[PDB]
Amino acid sequence: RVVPSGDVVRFPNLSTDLIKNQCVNFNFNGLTGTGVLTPSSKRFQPFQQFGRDVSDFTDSVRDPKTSEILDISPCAFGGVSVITPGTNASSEVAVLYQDVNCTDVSTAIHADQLTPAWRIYSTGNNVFQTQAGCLIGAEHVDTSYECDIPIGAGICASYHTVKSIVAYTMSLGADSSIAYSNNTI
Amino acid sequence: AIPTNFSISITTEVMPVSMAKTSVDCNMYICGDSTECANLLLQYGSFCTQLNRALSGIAAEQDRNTREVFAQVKQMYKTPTLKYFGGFNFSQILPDPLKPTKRSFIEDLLFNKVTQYGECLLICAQKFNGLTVLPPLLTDDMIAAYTAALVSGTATAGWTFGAGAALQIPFAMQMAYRFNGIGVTQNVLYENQKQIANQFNKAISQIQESLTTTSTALGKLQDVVNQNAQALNTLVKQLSSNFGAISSVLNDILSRLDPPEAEVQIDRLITGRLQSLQTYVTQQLIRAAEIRASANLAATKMSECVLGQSKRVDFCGKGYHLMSFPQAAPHGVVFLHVTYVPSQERNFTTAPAICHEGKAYFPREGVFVFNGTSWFITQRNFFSPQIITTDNTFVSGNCDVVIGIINNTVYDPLQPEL
Amino acid sequence: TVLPPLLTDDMIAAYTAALVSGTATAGWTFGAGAALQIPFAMQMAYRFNGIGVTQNVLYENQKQIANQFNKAISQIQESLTTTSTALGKLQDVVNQN
Amino acid sequence: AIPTNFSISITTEVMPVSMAKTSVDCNMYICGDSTECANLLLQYGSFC
Amino acid sequence: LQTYVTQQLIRAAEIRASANLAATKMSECVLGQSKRVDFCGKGYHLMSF
Ligand SMILES: *[C@@H]1O[C@H](CO)[C@@H](O[C@@H]2O[C@H](CO)[C@@H](O[C@@H]3O[C@H](CO)[C@@H](O)[C@H](O[C@H]4O[C@H](CO)[C@@H](O)[C@H](O)[C@@H]4O)[C@@H]3O)[C@H](O)[C@H]2NC(C)=O)[C@H](O)[C@H]1NC(C)=O
Ligand SMILES: *[C@@H]1O[C@H](CO)[C@@H](O[C@@H]2O[C@H](CO)[C@@H](O[C@@H]3O[C@H](CO)[C@@H](O)[C@H](O[C@H]4O[C@H](CO)[C@@H](O)[C@H](O)[C@@H]4O)[C@@H]3O)[C@H](O)[C@H]2NC(C)=O)[C@H](O)[C@H]1NC(C)=O
Ligand SMILES: *[C@@H]1O[C@H](CO)[C@@H](O[C@@H]2O[C@H](CO)[C@@H](O[C@@H]3O[C@H](CO[C@H]4O[C@H](CO)[C@@H](O)[C@H](O)[C@@H]4O)[C@@H](O)[C@H](O)[C@@H]3O)[C@H](O)[C@H]2NC(C)=O)[C@H](O)[C@H]1NC(C)=O
Ligand SMILES: *[C@@H]1O[C@H](CO)[C@@H](O[C@@H]2O[C@H](CO)[C@@H](O[C@@H]3O[C@H](CO)[C@@H](O)[C@H](O)[C@@H]3O)[C@H](O)[C@H]2NC(C)=O)[C@H](O)[C@H]1NC(C)=O
Ligand SMILES: *[C@@H]1O[C@H](CO)[C@@H](O[C@@H]2O[C@H](CO)[C@@H](O[C@@H]3O[C@H](CO)[C@@H](O)[C@H](O)[C@@H]3O)[C@H](O)[C@H]2NC(C)=O)[C@H](O)[C@H]1NC(C)=O
Ligand SMILES: *[C@@H]1O[C@H](CO)[C@@H](O[C@@H]2O[C@H](CO)[C@@H](O[C@@H]3O[C@H](CO)[C@@H](O)[C@H](O)[C@@H]3O)[C@H](O)[C@H]2NC(C)=O)[C@H](O)[C@H]1NC(C)=O
Ligand SMILES: *[C@@H]1O[C@H](CO)[C@@H](O[C@@H]2O[C@H](CO)[C@@H](O[C@@H]3O[C@H](CO)[C@@H](O)[C@H](O)[C@@H]3O)[C@H](O)[C@H]2NC(C)=O)[C@H](O)[C@H]1NC(C)=O
Ligand SMILES: *[C@@H]1O[C@H](CO)[C@@H](O[C@@H]2O[C@H](CO)[C@@H](O)[C@H](O)[C@H]2NC(C)=O)[C@H](O)[C@H]1NC(C)=O
Ligand SMILES: *[C@@H]1O[C@H](CO)[C@@H](O)[C@H](O)[C@H]1NC(C)=O
Ligand SMILES: *[C@@H]1O[C@H](CO)[C@@H](O)[C@H](O)[C@H]1NC(C)=O
Repeated sequence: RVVPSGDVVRFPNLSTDLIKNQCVNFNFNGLTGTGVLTPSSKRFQPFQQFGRDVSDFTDSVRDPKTSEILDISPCAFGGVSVITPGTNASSEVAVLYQDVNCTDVSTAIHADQLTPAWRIYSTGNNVFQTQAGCLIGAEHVDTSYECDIPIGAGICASYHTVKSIVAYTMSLGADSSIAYSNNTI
Repeated sequence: AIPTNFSISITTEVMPVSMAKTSVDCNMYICGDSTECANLLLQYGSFCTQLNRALSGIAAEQDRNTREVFAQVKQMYKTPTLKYFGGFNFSQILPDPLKPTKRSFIEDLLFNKVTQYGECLLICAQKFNGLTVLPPLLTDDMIAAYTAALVSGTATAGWTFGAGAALQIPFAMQMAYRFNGIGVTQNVLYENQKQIANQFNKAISQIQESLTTTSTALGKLQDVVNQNAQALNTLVKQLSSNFGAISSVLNDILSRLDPPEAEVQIDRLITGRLQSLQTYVTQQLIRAAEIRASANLAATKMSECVLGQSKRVDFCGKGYHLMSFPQAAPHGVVFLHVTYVPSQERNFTTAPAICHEGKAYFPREGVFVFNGTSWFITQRNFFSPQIITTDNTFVSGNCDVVIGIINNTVYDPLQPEL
Repeated sequence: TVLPPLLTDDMIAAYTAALVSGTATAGWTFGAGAALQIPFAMQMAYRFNGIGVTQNVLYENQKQIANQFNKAISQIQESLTTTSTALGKLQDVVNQN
Repeated sequence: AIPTNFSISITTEVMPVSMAKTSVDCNMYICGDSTECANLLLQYGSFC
Repeated sequence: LQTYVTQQLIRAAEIRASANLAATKMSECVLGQSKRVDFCGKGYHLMSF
């Protein structure tokens, strides 16, 4: 998850300013929680004050202070999978940050608001964005092979000699071709 | 009763192969930005470990299912240029290189007739309840690539196409063996070639115009998406269950009343959701067992109907099986059972036995009927009267043993040598 | 409570009696398509060269076969007459629920 | 070895098909003519 | 009641696999001469009922 750094408390005419695009611990008027703030475009009415999901979750807000439409989002979360070529092969790993924006993970890692973190860890300048999520610790070659370690969306990970951990698009097989005729057999 | 003529039908079959994989976070489901939720969670074991790996384990076996269906060939055969072989017009079945979408026109129907939770689309987004759908491994064009490769290689070899490395054979000759497989002489194909090709290419368009307008033949697929969305909606509905506590709002109980009061109230609430999450897991788990059992049937049909002629009746659809064809679809496949169906029956009078000079002459194969003038031999699949010689009829034992013997003669080619 | 099924046993017997009656007339296109008509012995003879026996063995030994046919049926009939000892599977499903 | 005579067996097989379908009412099971049973299950969704 | 329904549900799906075998044994075993071994009973199958 991502540590909520920031607090926005507002009331109509104590009050604080408007943080956007940061996981903050907001407190609107009778509206609490954490999340990331951003402006909205939802067509309110003069008596609307805050919207909801079709589930039991408020998703948008109207400012008590300045009467502006903002939609709220949950902060950031997801799971972590660990990639390894085997302790017998090597000793370096790579991680997948499952279903999360690589624009934001790169932001939060330099500010170091990621839980859990580690002692000895760095980026390595190999941030690739998969459809399955954020890959850190592998270089993107453009060749094709069989799928050793699948991650998703046809992308598989492997450990070739270049030796390092590589990510690529799968080889479906050899593109054979054979003729057709009406005499040949 | 013997049929004289026939028809050729293309019977359809839709079988689902794969369930949409899910995952659920604990803390973004049961806690909701509550530190004391996690502080109370530590007295409930590391349940999130097996709750993750159960759904991940069945997520992995979904991709086990798909490659158990498709990943069988070793050579990606290229789409041939000509799409019209011996009067048989396959052009709407292969994907179009002229308008590259890597789908057939038939498949483009299927990606339309089938037409909350976290999901990524290329922008990812996640909702509040810590649950999402992981995307499948094999993307659809990749699946459509295996789809196009097998049907292409189907029309060129067949058996060595199923026995590993394929071969080349003329497509009409491979048709005639399938007639020879069900006991039809190969001339019958050769002497009815335009009529069959008419009956083939009309029946595709008759099928093509059938499923185009209306629907619910595909109902075996959309229910799958309809059932588990209800299962997802079931879990989301359960958030308003108060379980005998104050309310389903943790923050009120955090704000109104004392923590020694609250930590039996939210404790009553946490055990409500945690028990509720187990029920979702178990029904999700047992359902994955059923579709995987259905997938093993589908993978069996892929190798026993497409890569070879079968013989078991009412398998591969009704009628005498001739040739099968796969079609890709979301979470499933569609088979095309090109089958043989005879027609035009008549009445004829039998002859089990033939009395000629006190001996019993029984046919090597076929039976004997009186057409009205004399006696003839034919096969059971098709009315082809032929001449009665020793070439198709052995002798064993004398006459006057069995029931129903006929006084008639046997032609022998020894006679005109005199 | 128990809901009643959609079909009665008599309706199930209606399919059962029809197919058994329809077994003795066509056989293969009986289910593959439209029905046909064949004498029963000729239909029996296809089973022999189906498994690799010439049709004389039927046509010679027809009395012995038919007497092996009907008499073993009555032996099956008296097998499921005295004591059950066989239909425990249908007793199991009633015992389960 | 080549057989000469034969025998025509009649082998049976018995397969189950249909489990007896059931149904059940909640208030005739959990409540039993009570009111506050039905009046307090409102915090439990629609389980029935 | 909840654990009844799930435990009712498993044996529901259990016999449905058994009914599929019956659906196989209704068509393939009766409507035509099968050739596969020890299916349709023991011995060389001729006729089913
Ligand atoms: C093999 O079968 C395929 C069909 O699977 C067949 O290809 C078809 O050819 C016809 C014409 O030869 C195509 O019909 C036209 O398609 C275009 C675009 O799809 C339409 O715009 C056309 O509409 C015009 O013409 C209509 C008829 O007069 C008018 O009513 C209309 O207003 C337009 O002016 C017309 O529908 C058809 O699309 C293709 N189908 C495919 C899938 O490509 C092919 O000819 C067959 N070949 C052999 C060798 O058997
Ligand atoms: C392969 O085995 C079959 C077994 O079915 C066999 O067919 C049998 O052939 C014998 C030849 O003797 C038949 O036996 C006699 O048949 C007459 C016909 O009516 C009966 O009346 C006789 O009954 C007398 O003997 C019985 C036994 O002692 C007494 O109980 C009775 O009161 C009579 O005294 C006698 O059984 C026999 O009937 C057939 N079987 C059938 C079912 O018809 C066949 O011959 C064998 N093949 C070879 C090559 O040996
Ligand atoms: C049952 O089988 C019978 C098999 O013989 C059928 O009889 C045959 O029916 C066909 C109909 O297609 C006739 O075939 C035609 O015959 C004419 C005339 O042939 C005569 O002329 C030539 C030339 O002068 C001469 O050389 C011949 O010897 C004939 O005398 C042909 O010109 C046509 O091309 C065509 O082949 C047969 O002639 C006829 N055979 C006999 C012996 O009658 C019968 O119709 C069948 N019945 C049913 C109900 O199916
Ligand atoms: C609640 O009260 C606050 C003030 O305490 C209001 O904020 C005020 O909003 C107006 C319009 O958004 C601002 O007016 C603008 O001022 C600039 C410079 O003075 C002028 O050039 C513009 O033409 C415009 O009129 C005003 O500055 C701002 N005041 C402060 C202190 O920020 C707020 O609008 C009130 N809430 C509602 C719903 O009205
Ligand atoms: C992660 O979040 C960032 C937002 O911080 C997303 O970046 C946004 O990406 C979209 C396209 O994917 C950009 O939209 C484009 O904008 C230009 C001009 O602004 C317009 O001409 C294009 O037609 C298109 O609409 C957007 O500018 C960009 N915003 C920022 C701040 O970078 C990103 O897509 C998210 N990634 C995932 C995987 O969710
Ligand atoms: C076996 O059955 C097939 C299927 O019915 C028969 O082929 C069809 O025969 C009919 C007449 O017997 C043909 O209809 C005619 O079509 C032409 C052209 O459209 C039209 O001008 C006529 O007025 C009439 O409607 C039909 O075209 C034909 N179909 C094909 C694909 O050839 C066949 O004759 C039967 N053969 C035997 C030996 O029983
Ligand atoms: C089919 O053809 C066979 C042979 O051409 C016919 O069988 C013959 O039936 C006659 C009865 O009229 C038998 O004749 C008898 O022969 C003995 C010999 O001494 C004589 O003493 C009797 O007074 C009587 O004439 C003849 O033996 C018999 N031949 C054979 C080879 O079995 C048969 O009848 C024909 N089928 C039909 C339905 O007519
Ligand atoms: C049999 O003939 C086929 C075509 O008639 C041959 O296939 C071609 O083989 C050559 C090399 O031998 C390749 O360069 C071509 O690309 C092949 N054709 C296609 C369409 O791919 C095949 O090799 C021949 N085999 C033998 C044993 O003679
Ligand atoms: C590791 O792999 C090497 C070959 O690369 C092999 O010889 C060795 O037995 C393996 N050892 C272990 C512990 O897996
Ligand atoms: C065959 O004969 C039956 C009566 O035995 C009759 O009902 C039927 O219509 C006949 N069919 C043909 C095609 O001759």
